[PDB]
Amino acid sequence: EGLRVVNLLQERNMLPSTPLKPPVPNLHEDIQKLNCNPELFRCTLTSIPQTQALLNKAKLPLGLLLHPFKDLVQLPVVTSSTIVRCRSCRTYINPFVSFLDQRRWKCNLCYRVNDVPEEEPHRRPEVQNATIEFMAPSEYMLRPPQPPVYLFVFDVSHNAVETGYLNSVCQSLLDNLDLLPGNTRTKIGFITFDSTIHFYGLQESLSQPQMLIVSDIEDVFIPMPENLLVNLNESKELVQDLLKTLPQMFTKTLETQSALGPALQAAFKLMSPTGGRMSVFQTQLPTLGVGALKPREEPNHRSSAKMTPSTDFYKKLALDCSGQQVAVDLFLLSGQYSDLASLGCISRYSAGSVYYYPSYHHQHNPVQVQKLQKELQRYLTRKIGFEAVMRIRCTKGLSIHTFHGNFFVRSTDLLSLPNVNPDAGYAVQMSVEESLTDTQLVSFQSALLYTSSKGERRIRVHTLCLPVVSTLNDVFLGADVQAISGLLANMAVDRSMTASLSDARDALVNAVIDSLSAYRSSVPGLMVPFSLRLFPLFVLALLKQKSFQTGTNARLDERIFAMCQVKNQPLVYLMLTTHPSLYRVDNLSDEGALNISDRTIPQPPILQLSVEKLSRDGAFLMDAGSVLMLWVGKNCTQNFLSQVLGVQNYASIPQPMTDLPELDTPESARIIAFISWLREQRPFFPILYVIRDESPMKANFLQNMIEDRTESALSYYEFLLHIQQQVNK
Amino acid sequence: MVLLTMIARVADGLPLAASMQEDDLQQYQSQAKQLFRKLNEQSPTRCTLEAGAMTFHYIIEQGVCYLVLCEAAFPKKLAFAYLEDLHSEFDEQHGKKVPTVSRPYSFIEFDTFIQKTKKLYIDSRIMVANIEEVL
Amino acid sequence: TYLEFIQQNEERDGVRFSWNVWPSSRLEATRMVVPVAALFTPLKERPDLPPIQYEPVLCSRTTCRAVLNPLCQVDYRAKLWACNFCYQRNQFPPSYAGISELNQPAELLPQFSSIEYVVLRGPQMPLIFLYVVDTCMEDEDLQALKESMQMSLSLLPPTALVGLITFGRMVQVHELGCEGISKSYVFRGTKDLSAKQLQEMLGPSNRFLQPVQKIDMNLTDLLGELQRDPWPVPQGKRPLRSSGVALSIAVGLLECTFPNTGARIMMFIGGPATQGPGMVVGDELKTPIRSWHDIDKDNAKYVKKGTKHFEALANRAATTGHVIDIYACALDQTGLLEMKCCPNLTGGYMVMGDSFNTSLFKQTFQRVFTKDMHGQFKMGFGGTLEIKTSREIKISGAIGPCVSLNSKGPCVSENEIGTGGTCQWKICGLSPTTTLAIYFEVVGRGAIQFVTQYQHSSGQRRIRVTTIARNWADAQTQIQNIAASFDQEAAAILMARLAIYRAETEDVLRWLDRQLIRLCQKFGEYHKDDPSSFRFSETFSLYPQFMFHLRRSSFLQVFNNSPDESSYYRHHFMRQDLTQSLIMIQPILYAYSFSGPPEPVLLDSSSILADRILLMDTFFQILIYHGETIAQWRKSGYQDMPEYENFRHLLQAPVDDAQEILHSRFPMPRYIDTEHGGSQARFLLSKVNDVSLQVFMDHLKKLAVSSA
Ligand SMILES: [Zn+2]
Ligand SMILES: [Zn+2]
Repeated sequence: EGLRVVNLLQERNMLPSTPLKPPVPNLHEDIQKLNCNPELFRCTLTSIPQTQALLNKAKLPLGLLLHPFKDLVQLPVVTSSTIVRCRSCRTYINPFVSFLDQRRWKCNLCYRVNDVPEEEPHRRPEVQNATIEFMAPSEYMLRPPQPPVYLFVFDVSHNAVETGYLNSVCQSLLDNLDLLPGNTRTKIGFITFDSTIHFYGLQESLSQPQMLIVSDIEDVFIPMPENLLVNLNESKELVQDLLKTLPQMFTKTLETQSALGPALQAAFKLMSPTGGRMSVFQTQLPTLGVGALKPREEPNHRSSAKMTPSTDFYKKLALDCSGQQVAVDLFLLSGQYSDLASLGCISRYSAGSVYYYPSYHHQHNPVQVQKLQKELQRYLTRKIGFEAVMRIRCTKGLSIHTFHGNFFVRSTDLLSLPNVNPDAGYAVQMSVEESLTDTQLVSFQSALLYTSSKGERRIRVHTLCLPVVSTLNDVFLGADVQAISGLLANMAVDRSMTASLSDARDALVNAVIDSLSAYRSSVPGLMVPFSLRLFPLFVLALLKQKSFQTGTNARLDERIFAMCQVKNQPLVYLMLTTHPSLYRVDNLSDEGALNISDRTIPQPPILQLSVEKLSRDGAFLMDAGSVLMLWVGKNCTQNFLSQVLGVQNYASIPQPMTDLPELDTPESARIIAFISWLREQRPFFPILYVIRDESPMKANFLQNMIEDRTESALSYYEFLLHIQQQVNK
Repeated sequence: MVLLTMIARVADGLPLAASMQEDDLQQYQSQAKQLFRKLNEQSPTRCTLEAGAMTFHYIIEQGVCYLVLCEAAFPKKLAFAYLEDLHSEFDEQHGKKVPTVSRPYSFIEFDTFIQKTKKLYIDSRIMVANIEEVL
Repeated sequence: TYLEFIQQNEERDGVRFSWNVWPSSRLEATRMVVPVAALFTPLKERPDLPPIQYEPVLCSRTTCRAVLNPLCQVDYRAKLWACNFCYQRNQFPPSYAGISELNQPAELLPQFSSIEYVVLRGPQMPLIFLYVVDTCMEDEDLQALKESMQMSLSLLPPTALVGLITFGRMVQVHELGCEGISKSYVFRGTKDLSAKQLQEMLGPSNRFLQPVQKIDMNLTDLLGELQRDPWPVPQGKRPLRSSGVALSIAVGLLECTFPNTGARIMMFIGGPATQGPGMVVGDELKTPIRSWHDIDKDNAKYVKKGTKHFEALANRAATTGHVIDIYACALDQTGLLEMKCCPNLTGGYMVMGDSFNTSLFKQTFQRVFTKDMHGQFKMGFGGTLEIKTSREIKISGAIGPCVSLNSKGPCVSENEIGTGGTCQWKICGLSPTTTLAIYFEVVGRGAIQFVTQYQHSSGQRRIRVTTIARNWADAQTQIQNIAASFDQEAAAILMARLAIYRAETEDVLRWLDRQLIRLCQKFGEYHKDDPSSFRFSETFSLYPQFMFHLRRSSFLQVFNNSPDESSYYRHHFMRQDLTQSLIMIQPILYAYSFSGPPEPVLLDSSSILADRILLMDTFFQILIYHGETIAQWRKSGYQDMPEYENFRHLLQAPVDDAQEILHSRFPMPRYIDTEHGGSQARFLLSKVNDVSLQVFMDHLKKLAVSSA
């Protein structure tokens, strides 16, 4: 712990050796033990400023970050024949209410006193768990629970055919056909497209599937009333045969044009009646029909900071899907510019997500192949919620003014989520609309109303309680550096689309300068409170990330995708991507968690992102959340080469090395135990590639050394020198 | 001569199973829930309501109401035959569990039978009252 | 004999003129009561004439170019032949260098007037067959239809190309042998497509038209798996059938793939088109399809716009040289009135029935593919008919299955009849029975040469040449020689063609009567004002009777028939040869009884005896009537008794004679077995008998002997 002050210019080794842990709100013991898990719901300032004036002085953003549908280990499910909610603001009775007349409770959000219905009340599950799931009564559904509906839309043009993506996708579907969430009501369908739209009829009475082709690009329609979206259970065999045939039907195709816009409209018409999840696979710029996009010249390290959609077609389309409870996930596997800035809209506004696989090729890109494989695996098997809405409530006085994430905001701030997935993150920015002079505690409550894959209307609720403070020092003491960095990244993405990349990068640097400056004016070197000792480091990382970097050679869609991730991912993965964990791994030992019964699990210390920490004498593992790169030094030990890599010398380490082998050596067991532990901390199996040699021309391992200097960016030290110059200007 | 089918427990009007397809539902779906709410042990066990261009048809068996909406033109004779097919199947399958459940649509899966029975009627190849009244 | 002359000339040249001796003066030519006209059958079959694998040999006078024929004056010494049409003298082509007197070219022997040449120089185009199938019909009808189609596929030539288009609410153009899937292109039946549009939306042989030998197995299976239009049909509604758009897409497909080459667009429909373009009736069952009565009282809002849509398709097809067939079977009307031009303008067929699941349709359908003594279809494609006449003869026009090539010249008359203003016609589809009516005008021995170029079912391009000559009337016996050359049967049909053509393109009876009376006054015999004195020679005596039956026929008196039946009757009448035509107008009737063998008897109520069996051959129906008495003896059962093996020969004599003709005839006639009291007897009763022929005759005589 500590209320100490740090001089950033003298420490320079402030990153801790062990994982960073979220701040613990300064709350009474009993209240804090009931608080919401920080992985599910957290605040950028665990000590909420009592006034907007106080908030503005600190120069730190106030907001919430949430991962509401996260996969839980244990979840309390209350089936109450009646759901207890405040008669005024409809808030769900929670652990932080105030029981007085033991038959009357005071709402922690609007202060109204309610009557506890005749149905030790403070012992009820609803008051003992901050996270809980309720069964929704008949009044919480606009229609009978919709069945699960999966519609797959595939690009099959010449380029798409050349990538070979269809084969793996169809193969992943076949293997997971029985794992797709749902009961006997599950429906599935397929559409392929090039210059035309191809539907597939499936009937047990016919000898084979029928390809119904709509060529009228300017006026799509559903060719058949039945058998396009078929019942999976009943037609399992017919779907399996199709998945086995598709990858072979377009081998010799000559179609170079892709009518994505019309195909999406037809897919929409097909799903409009029920709603569901549309999975679109595209490999190039759409150029035929409505929604066609113009080519663009990729930038270069030279071009300065001089983002937005070229058209609103996909946004309007995404809004239409949303009103019909249709979510659109986009899998872009393009080798050339495909205007993702415009295509991405289809997923942003319908609550879907975008998956990107730059230069995907069945033979040429063994890395993107396995990535898609593992990402599809998660995608097809993770839990899902249908036709959902989310509402975020906070105590009177606090107001949410900006929402971040993939959804569509309706009236009186209703978050429309056609689909709700367990890997999506959201963020909110708030302000103190009314001085909190009254209370000493404030609450935050998110309610997620959805239909399960089993057809049951459910409501998942998370409640967070935090203390209110009135001094500048208390605001700083409770600051959550990671949460603040996450909300700033989201704010910067909006600023980029709103003003420009330059304006975004500037506001990022000014949030650091403004905050330390405010700090300084209320206390020689660069002084910062303990809670913010990592603030400049994380912002610098953000500035060097693919979303905001400048002098680099990053391509257009790459930047957009990184921004899509900032907006759609949960805090934890944003941090892993922005500031990867680096560990030395050629000399692992026993200071680990050899507690896991029969496994030891080494716990090497986290190193800061600098080439000054590397060494040509060892090997280093970098955990970037989505991937794990293992760099091997040229002068690495012979023991590591033979006992871990299974090679006799550096020279013979296979170029693309998709993973480590499992050799019968104690050294192999250690590293493989370490890596196994890293990937067990998440649901998206992260691929590993040692390909990171000292000459594989894939040493993009270095781009993550955010602390060193580059020809077009400052080092960590320079950045600090710059901030100090501004702090005491 | 189209669709909208709802099966619910008479006592509380708890929904048990239903089927709908558009490509409004909103208005008539409320009226259906209005009926269910009104229905009780004294209600006619076989009735037909008139709602303008539309006409409701229902039957009550073992405390379970089988309602259906359609264009007034649709053959009244077929609507009831349709209801009878659903009843026998539903009562046979879940007839004994109905009085115990408590969650809405606890038999959503009955969704399938409904639609495979619905098509055998929407393809050519008792008492009357203005619903507006009962409500 | 004038009869032998008429017979032998129709046999050798497939032709029959109203007059076999023509007017040598302007004062007579203009006063011709019945026009000089001919009933021409370009492909009539005969005693195996040797096909001439030549270079037909044409005249060398740019404008003329007639074909070397028997009327040409030759000179085997000077190796020259003088044309008989323009007197242009020609040199014999090299390949004829060695022709001699005791061994001359076949086209010169009077026996080979009317001869066929084969022109072999360029690779032959394969035949094309596009099936266009309605799926809006009962299962038994569809299954039966699927079977008939599969059967026809087993008869097509290995090289023929076939394509399939199915429809109901949507139109599907199938891509055959697409492997492991079976795909088609679906279009809304709600809006029409040009051909350029279609060509773009879709993309020798195409993906849609493949050789039978490569695709036959895949198509048989596809045809066998065809099912009902998937769209439900709500109560009191007709299914939505896009016949108009299905046909426009079929026409468009061939137009942009194989224009100007023989092709057959075969459309099978099981109900009226209920979703225009081409719409014939709405989808509400409560509203009946139009009747003639409904049409006359302007209560048929779809007829005209629907007729316009198909007439445009007809001309598009006929212009591209493609044939359109319509096979229509349903319990109710199908819209043949609105679609008639497609099969009428192109030489396509029109088959009508109650259901595809009957012997009638199945047999009529397989007749379509009857083959000759070489295993080849009896059909010809893309026929171009050009007629050349003496400078003294001009052509008013033609009436029958054809379209005008609108080619001008000195043979063209100002007075056009039917499709006129040309000396060249296109007949996209024709057979050995196809018959055209050509009306001429005079402005010895006059000559006319008919040249028919067409694509044979084998693929060979052929040229049929028939040159005929008739004497010019001798000046000192004009009307006398002219009258003796009258062909009352041929003239009755030619006049009927004109009358029916005027009715189907609107009183026609008045015109018919004025001409009947005029013929009576010019060639009859009588004392003015004495009806009883009127008589006609053996050459004109049957004309009045044929006229009586024609004006009372269902060809002119449409009410009492559905508009579709009327269009069907006329369609067949406008293509048929003389023999069959006469039967249509005046049904032949045969009597059967113990008292003597079968005999022909008058079409009168007086021939309906109780102890006799009658057989009536309407071209459209073969009916057997059992008189009251024989009806009883038959209801009694005497037939089975070994005692009455005679009553059997009788009861089956008519059934035997029926079978024979009930097979040769293309549209298989409907067969009916009725008797006195039966309800089906009505058919015989309405054909039998102003009023009766006797009363009709008296009036004609009262007007013949009076004022001109
Ligand atoms: Zn409240
Ligand atoms: Zn000449």
